[PDB]
Amino acid sequence: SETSFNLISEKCDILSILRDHPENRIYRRKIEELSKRFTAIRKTKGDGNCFYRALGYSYLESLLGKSREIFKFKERVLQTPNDLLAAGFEEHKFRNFFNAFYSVVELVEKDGSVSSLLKVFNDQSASDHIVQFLRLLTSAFIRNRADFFRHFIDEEMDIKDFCTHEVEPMATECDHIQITALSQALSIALQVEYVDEMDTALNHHVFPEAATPSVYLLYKTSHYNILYAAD
Amino acid sequence: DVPDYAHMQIFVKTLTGKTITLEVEPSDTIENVKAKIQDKEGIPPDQQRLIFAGKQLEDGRTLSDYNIQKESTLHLVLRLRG
Repeated sequence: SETSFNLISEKCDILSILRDHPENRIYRRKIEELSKRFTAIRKTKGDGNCFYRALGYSYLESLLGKSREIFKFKERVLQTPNDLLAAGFEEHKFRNFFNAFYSVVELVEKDGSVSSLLKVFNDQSASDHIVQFLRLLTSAFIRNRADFFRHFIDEEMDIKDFCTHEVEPMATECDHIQITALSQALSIALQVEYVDEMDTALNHHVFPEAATPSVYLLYKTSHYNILYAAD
Repeated sequence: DVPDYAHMQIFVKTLTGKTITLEVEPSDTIENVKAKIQDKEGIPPDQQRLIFAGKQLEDGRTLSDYNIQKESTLHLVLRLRG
């Protein structure tokens, strides 16, 4: 079983990504600015699942060695089947995905390492199963609160159709709704750094607002990579 | 000089549950509204998507174009597709 980094990459110093923008002064500037607050980066595969894979890996990675936080998160993960049922998902259809996620949580709990966590998230089948579970849990969160979220859907699209076509299927890109829904579904405090090609100041968004994030993501060229904050 | 009584307030709701109140004119464009949201919330206009009764609001149009009246409520989501 050869070591792979095709889905979640090895961690490099942050200024490594200057190499991705050799001739854009704006990107270079923004990346230099990022380096004041962030020391390193991990890339995720550009397959449409980047947000879900990134959030899952980085949040689990942030749990390593934290027995108390791990236990409290495990208790929450145990209640998620009830969430899925309430939204009309069927146990026999969500079983393998919930199983994959609970298994990786247990791996972290039983004194896991970064190295073993990476092995799971770089295993195509187990990694995709974790993503699919996160997708379903996101869909369930929205469906169970359809009266709130329906106001935020455009082209006069039904909530249920939205979840069916733009949350549940693998490789469908996330957006604000999905992001804040998953964050809330699992209580994962997340910060997104927004980096575009406009000659502007940097900005970020925190979910939920004014929480101390456990996960930092870099949003750039419609893609999500993982950032590591300085001490 | 005759008074203009068209100035009104509209509301903008966000995914955090917060309601923003805006000072607008029926002839304001959606960009103008987005600019006003930026002044209040610090969200760049380019990152804003505005929705009224399930219909996305296009930049060059006006509030009156969408029959948005006094005390109407709009919905705001960020553009974070990745």
